[PDB]
Amino acid sequence: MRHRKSGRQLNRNSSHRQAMFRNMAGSLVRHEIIKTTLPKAKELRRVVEPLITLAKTDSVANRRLAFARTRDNEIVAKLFNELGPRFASRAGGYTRILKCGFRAGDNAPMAYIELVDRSE
Amino acid sequence: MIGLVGKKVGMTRIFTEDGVSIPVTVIEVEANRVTQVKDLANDGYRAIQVTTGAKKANRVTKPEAGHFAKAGVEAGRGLWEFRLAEGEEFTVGQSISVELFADVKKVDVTGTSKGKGFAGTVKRWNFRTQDATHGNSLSHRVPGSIGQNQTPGKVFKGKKMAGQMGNERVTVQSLDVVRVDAERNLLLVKGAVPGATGSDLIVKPAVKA
Amino acid sequence: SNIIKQLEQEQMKQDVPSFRPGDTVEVKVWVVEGSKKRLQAFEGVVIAIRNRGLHSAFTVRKISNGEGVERVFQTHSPVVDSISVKRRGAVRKAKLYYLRERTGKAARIKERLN
Amino acid sequence: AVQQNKPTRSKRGMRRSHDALTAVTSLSVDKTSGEKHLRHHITADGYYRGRKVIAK
Amino acid sequence: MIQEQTMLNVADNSGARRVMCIKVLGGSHRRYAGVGDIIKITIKEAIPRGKVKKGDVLKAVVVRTKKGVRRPDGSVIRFDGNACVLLNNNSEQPIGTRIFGPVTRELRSEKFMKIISLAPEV
RNA sequence: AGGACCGAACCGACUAAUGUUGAAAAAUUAGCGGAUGACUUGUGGCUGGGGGUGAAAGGCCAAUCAAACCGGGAGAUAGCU
RNA sequence: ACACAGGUGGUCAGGUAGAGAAUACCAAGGCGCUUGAGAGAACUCGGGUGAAGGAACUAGGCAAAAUGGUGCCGUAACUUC
RNA sequence: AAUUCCUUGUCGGGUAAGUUCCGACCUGCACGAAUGGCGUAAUGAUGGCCAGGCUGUCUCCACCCGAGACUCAGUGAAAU
RNA sequence: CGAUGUCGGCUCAUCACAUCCUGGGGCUGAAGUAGGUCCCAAGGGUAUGGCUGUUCGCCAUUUAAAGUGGUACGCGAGCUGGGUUUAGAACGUCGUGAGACAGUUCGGUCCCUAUCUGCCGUGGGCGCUGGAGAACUGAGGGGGGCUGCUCCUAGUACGAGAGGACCGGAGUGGACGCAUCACUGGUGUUCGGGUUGUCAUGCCAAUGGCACUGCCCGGUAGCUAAAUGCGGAAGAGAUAAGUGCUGAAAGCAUCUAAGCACGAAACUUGCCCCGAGAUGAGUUCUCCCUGACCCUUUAAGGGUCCUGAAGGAACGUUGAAGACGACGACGUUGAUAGGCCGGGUGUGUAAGCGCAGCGAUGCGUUGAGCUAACCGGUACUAAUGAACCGUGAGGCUUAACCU
Repeated sequence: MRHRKSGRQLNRNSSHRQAMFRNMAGSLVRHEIIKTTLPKAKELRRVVEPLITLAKTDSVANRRLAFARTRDNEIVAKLFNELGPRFASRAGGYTRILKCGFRAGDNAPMAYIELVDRSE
Repeated sequence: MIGLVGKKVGMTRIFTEDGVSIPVTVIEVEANRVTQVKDLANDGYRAIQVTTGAKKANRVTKPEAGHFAKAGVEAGRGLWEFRLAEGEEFTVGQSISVELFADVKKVDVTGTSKGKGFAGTVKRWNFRTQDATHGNSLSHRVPGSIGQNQTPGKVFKGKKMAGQMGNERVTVQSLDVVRVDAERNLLLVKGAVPGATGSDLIVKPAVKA
Repeated sequence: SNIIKQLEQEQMKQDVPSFRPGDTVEVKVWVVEGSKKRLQAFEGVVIAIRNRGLHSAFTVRKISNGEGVERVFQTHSPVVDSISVKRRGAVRKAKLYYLRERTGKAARIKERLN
Repeated sequence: AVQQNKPTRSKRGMRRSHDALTAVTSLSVDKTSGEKHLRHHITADGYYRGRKVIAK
Repeated sequence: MIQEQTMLNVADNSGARRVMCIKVLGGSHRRYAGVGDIIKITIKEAIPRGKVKKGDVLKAVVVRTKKGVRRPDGSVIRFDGNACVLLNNNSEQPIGTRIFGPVTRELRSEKFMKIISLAPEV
């Protein structure tokens, strides 16, 4: 029963959902656009907007955070290095949500999530 | 008796040197500005309507908007109708003052209880459950049996089963007023009043204590 | 935004020191007797941190002979007179409540001078 | 398991009480794309209300 | 709480080593007793020296309890263990002479000056 | 050294739970009982129905037993439903 | 009988702690378990935590909880020694 | 007494209170000496009994959390 | 007997009254106190253990009180299986034996996938007679009702005396239920910290996976209660029981008959929660609709144009609203859900840096560092419109107004 617990639970066990969204956040900063279900897309803002705000600053020992969540050089050569100046002028606003109707012949609701500086 | 509409904002305790904490429920009262007084033809009984803040009227349908037009389209939380015995009160802007609760200490408060969603088959009746050790099938959390075999062949209306609990319209009639402020609309009453922060409350003077 | 803070002002004490667990302060009270109101002190060590201003329950362990007895004081209450820091301790935990089941070598407190 | 008798023909009508669920009226037109769209969904050109919601 | 089968030590002079609560009774479904409220107690280990013996039922009151005491100004006071005092059955007062350990103000309502007169600071 | 104690392989079932239109006409989990021995196991052979085999239960003998499985006598017989 | 909660003869086996075909995390290496997507309600199947009291419960401390390693100090009634 | 009908036999001990438990009786309507009677230790997935350790067994139940319940789209039963 | 399952254990009713308690009267071999007894009354409330399968009974004790019977001696598509009543084995019993035990014991099985009548909640619809949006009444319906000790009245009444009470007022509690988060506890994988083992990010710091949520310890936000707190009243109508006057039949007498006044924890109310399906729809307020043509005297029906209202359904940001629905807020006439900014926050002195010590490690920088759930701000991100459903003054009758 939701007495005051904010937001969503989101589907799948915590033990999978966590690993999956930490992997998919890597995929989001790698490709700068993601297609998935509407509840998953609406929850891909969660702790990722704060992570863009965190990867923007240059303050000391900031690299301690998300340190086990990003390990590949092909994104670690961009985060904490050059991603920040792309997402600093818009008072947040790092990403937009969009509904993408349903799947073909199937009633699962799809979505699209995009980073606002995507230019590659 | 007149009814003053307000809002629960939390709790404090008033403190004493006597060794009593005196928990108080904190209430903010509305400007109960008055928009109708009955009689002088029609109804046959004397009663009053207060009007309780404002809402977006951009928005608001004509059947309600023609019922507010005598005072502008504000309405807020509602009109709330109560009987007012033999008082010669005017029909608009009469603005009933909360300051009476400094002269009278006994008050009757109505509101809504805890938002629980499910009501609970046990928690509406708080009946002792069947044993959970050594077995029990699908029934560890229900208020006993709703009937018996074999002759009755029915479950009666009025049987203590299921029901509705939480988000109920509930009254408390043993309150004592610790402070009222007419300028700040601030009301303090002894003990716990049903509901949570932001919950709507209505207070009237009590008939006994 | 809520008027509980405007109701804090008329209850909240201003003559109150900064404290952490293992501090010593000597708490004074009027024993809750409504007649002759005698002042009495209580010696012990703080096992409290209050977290906020007015929500200060102020737990103390009496210790006396080296171990024993626990009390909450509610130091913003009109039944309470005063506290003034006699010595300060040192902590690496919020309220240090393990002092109810550890002693000596395992609960030295120290002063740390930092 | 038990059933007293075969259910009445009214009983499917008593379940299926709603016809088409909605007004089911015809789809929306936009001058950015040569094909109709649903209510709040995006055009084939990546637009809504004349504004570019998505690049391509 | 102090209820059926609760084991206590004795906070009185030449008492028994272990005493067990057998009943609180008197209800209206009485559950437990606070400090200073009457209970029925049995002896389980006595160390007989000319006062106490095993296999005997008497009435008692609790003077110290791990659960502590409540009442004034929302305050709570807690202690480290459970201790009892045994009462005379026809002639009033405790069977010994004294009270052990920290004591409490909740025992100040007792009908006799000896037990409310204290070297303990409470 | 070991018809000892621990314990994986293997062997076996004291309890609680699951399953008996169940995945399955015996399988599953969690604590396990044993575990160089009167041990257990891979492979083949020998023993057959009023007879086998059994530290021997109307137990086991391919879901089956106070006589199994298949066929024949057989369209058994029924002062009865 | 099944694209079956299972079974099937031979065979191998490295770090780190350890005597480890114990138990933990991993190498070499494989797999993400054959409808999917929303939801996230009391409740059920099952785990984790619990004030103060404790076997009072129950046919039955049944279950649950705790105990759990090695060496040294130390160690009774009874005994087929 | 794994035996006693009537027997909670009657009694000591164990509990506040004990049909059971522990030790007796000699009254075995009816045990009994290889259809063996008498008896003890490691020990037994052996019945009963006494205590502690630990304990949501119980007192009064609370909170937390997978998988199902709920609602979809696909495939789509049945005893009756 | 072509299936209607047993004993004990227990969560759960409801009717009867030969009434356990209170409520009321009468009598006593009732001085007072305290018991015994009768008829009159049904509202609530009506206790815990030892041995045992125990119902029970005996033993050990409470309470104002711990009453009795009926409901397939209510309660296995309710649970449990100790007891009863077979499958193994034995003691006692019975037989030569196959076998048997209203004697004992170690032991033992408890199956259920809601179709429908039943009930609870949650929506969609119908009716007030055109439609929309609602209110206030109250025909009715439910909930409650039970209680101690003590002080004062009072050592006063009774009564040589000793002993020893009303009504009435007050003090202080027990159970029972309900509501809160100021108080006080538990809990709290979305967060801070202590830590062992190992693995990993090339490497080493550092940070993090896995090992019960690896363990150990805290906790904002939330949940709840043991924590906090509150109550069934008072008044009124009729009436039994019961107290009575006046007064006949029966010159008397008589509470009843006429006449006149009283009165119960039951009844009717009150109180509290629902309430016009009260189709008996009462009464009232706000909003809206003030179109007609053709056809046959046709007042009985039909077709069709002109023209659309009040409002509703729908798409959304989604909640303190939640089973889905619904209800509620908000959709730039914008703070509804987030970010961001400014913060609240619980935790407990980071990482890098430096220095000392043979090193482990410690010390100074370091009131350090880090945060979800709470709050204001900020449009930074997001929140189409047609169409659709719904109209066009709506049956009769009398007095009247205007026409």
